[PDB]
Amino acid sequence: SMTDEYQLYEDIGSVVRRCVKLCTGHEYAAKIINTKKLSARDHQKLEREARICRLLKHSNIVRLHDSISEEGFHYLVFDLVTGGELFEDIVAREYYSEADASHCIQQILEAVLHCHQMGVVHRDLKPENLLLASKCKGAAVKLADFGLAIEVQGDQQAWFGFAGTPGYLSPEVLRKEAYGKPVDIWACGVILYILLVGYPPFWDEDQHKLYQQIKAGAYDFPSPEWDTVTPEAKNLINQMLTINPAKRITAHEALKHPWVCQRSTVASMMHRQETVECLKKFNARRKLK
Ligand SMILES: CNc1cc(Nc2cc(C3CC3)[nH]n2)nc(Nc2ccc(CC#N)cc2)n1
Repeated sequence: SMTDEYQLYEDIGSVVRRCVKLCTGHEYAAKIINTKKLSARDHQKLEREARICRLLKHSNIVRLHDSISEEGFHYLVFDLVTGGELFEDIVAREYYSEADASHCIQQILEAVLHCHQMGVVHRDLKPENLLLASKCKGAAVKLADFGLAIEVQGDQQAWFGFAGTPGYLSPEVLRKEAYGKPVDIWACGVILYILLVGYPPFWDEDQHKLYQQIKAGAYDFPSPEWDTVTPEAKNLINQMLTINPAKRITAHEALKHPWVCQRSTVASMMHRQETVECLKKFNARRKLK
């Protein structure tokens, strides 16, 4: 079926291959899941991801086109978005300000709010899952990869397990405590910090040491580079990177923050060349692991 209706080409970003639907000619992105030796637990996980990806239709989340079960393999076929990773586009721009970073985080927070309204916690918000719709200027930021996503019942929090990328892990996950939606907003804080200065709030070559920093919530806003960053941006990072998840800002409240919703008057329009140059180094460091 899928082997008669599509043609598969190169691996994108399970394997994820760019494909073309033969009858229409349009391009897609197929997540190819080998299901021959799958434990019962993992069949439920894959059913769940498919179900999550069908449920979530939003301007800023990559859309599922189809879900195709075959012998040995399952295919989740998504719309192809062709603008690449957000962070790789930012380093290529002539102008980059807080206003631009506010615009990105706004779109990301709209994606996260929608997941959270639908009962979905992504659990692996990181740069590689933030894609641009196209190479056109002002292309939407789109959230990808719900591989690690879970379904929650309302605001019911629980220990769902370790999942996610070290630098973006929340304190409550690292303390092996009950968590839920707030872990996504922590990750969004970490992304926002990198979006403003081009390096992470938490870093250590030793990861046990990194996890201690995160559990402590020990970041700061060093001079000189944070000296020019508006206090309203720093305020928002502080509300997202709050260690107590009950006190942490929600996606709904974060979108009502003035730096996000009154960007044209609150966020700095000043070019931040040093950010762009740190991002370049950041991007280089990550594509080496
Ligand atoms: C040009 N640069 C790109 C393009 C691209 N195209 C995509 C991917 C998708 C859905 C995620 C399957 N739609 N369009 N994906 C990526 N990265 C990427 C990120 C996550 C995944 C895994 C998932 N889900 C696969 C690829 N980098």
